[PDB]
Amino acid sequence: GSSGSSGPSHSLQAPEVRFSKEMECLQAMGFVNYNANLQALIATDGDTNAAIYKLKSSQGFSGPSSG
Repeated sequence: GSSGSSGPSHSLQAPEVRFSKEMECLQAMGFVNYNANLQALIATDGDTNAAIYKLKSSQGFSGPSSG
């Protein structure tokens, strides 16, 4: 809808909004799974590393990449 633009957080704000900067970083990596990342984030209270560690762990159609 509106690219960027976001004021301060008064109280009780969206999750993805809070961990947005992350959701974006995740995507870059390839973690498009939003509904997942989002939850994962909330599960890590805003933590990419963990978020990743968790996501990665999860083995249910995401993106098989090894080497």
